[PDB]
Amino acid sequence: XXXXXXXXXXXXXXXXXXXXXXXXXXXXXXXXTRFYDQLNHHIFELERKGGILAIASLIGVEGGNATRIGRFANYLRNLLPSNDPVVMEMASKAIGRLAMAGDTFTAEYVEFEVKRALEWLEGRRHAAVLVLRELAISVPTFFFQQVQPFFDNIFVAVWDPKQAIREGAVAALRACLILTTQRWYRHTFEEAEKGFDDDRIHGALLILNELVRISSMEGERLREEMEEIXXXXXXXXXXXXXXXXXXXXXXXXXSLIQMTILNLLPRLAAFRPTQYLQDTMNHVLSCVKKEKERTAAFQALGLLSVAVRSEFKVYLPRVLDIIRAALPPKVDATVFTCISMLARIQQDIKELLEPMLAVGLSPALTAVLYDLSRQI
Repeated sequence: XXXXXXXXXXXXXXXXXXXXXXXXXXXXXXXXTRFYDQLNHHIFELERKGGILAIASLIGVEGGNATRIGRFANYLRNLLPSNDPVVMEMASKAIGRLAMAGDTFTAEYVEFEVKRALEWLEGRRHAAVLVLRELAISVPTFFFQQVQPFFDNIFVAVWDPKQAIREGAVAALRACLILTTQRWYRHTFEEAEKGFDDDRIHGALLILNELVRISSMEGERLREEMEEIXXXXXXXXXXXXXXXXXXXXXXXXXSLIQMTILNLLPRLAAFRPTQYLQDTMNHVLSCVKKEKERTAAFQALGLLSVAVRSEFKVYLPRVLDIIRAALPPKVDATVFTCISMLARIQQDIKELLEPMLAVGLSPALTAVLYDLSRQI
């Protein structure tokens, strides 16, 4: 009970590590209690990954009520202020599993974390974002109690000179603005467009991406399915002209900006579908030859083909020659995903089969060829 559990928990810190945390939950479901509190403290202070695996897994297993929240809150509150990568995001998941238990302390515990996150907003700044993102998923009600401080504090913290924050801080804006839609939009577009007028490019474009995508679910529902295999409408010409001017100018200026361009180009075209399309197609086709953007280039090209139906048919001979040249040598996991969305145009796919199958058996290929025969 005590000695054998402490030995198996030591192996989690030192595939097999997550299995011991799952086996500890299976053994704890059958059930001593004091030694598990000491065993969490033994692994905590030294290790931090194996300690989070022990604490977070036993929540929603044994039956932790009032005494368990007060103890384990102190461990999570110490990790978040300053930590390394990977350990930070696991510690933020440990908030979410504890916070969705449905106890009386949830009102106090969540609002303690949300209020302290606004003070910070770099291993400090990105931590507050991971707390706010994970609490928005797990606890929708008590996260809505501080929305006006949320939007105002984040537009100060986003524009600090960092890349790791820009990826996560827009995901906090994603988790917050989705809660507004189901139940602010002017304050997002006003403060974002002020920022555009290379640190002030790739962050603004990701913030504008949220306003295009939430306003029109038609853009995301094409993207969500292929992966498995008023406000924005008013300032459409203002947002589209600023992004197209930013994309056409910044061709080889500063990997990150080219990645955010290929995210927006299809989602802006899916909002409102020739000169905008012709400038898009020149940027997309040229990005395929270059590496880094080669994965995202076909993804944008696949989204654009479904949204823009008739006008894309002129650029079929250009795209299909690149696909016919890319496959013969055998990265290609995305190549198959976009050929399914290209049909979503029939006789040309018959010639595409003799290299497609010659690549080899992959989980992407047989997922595609099955869903290829469904639609056409």
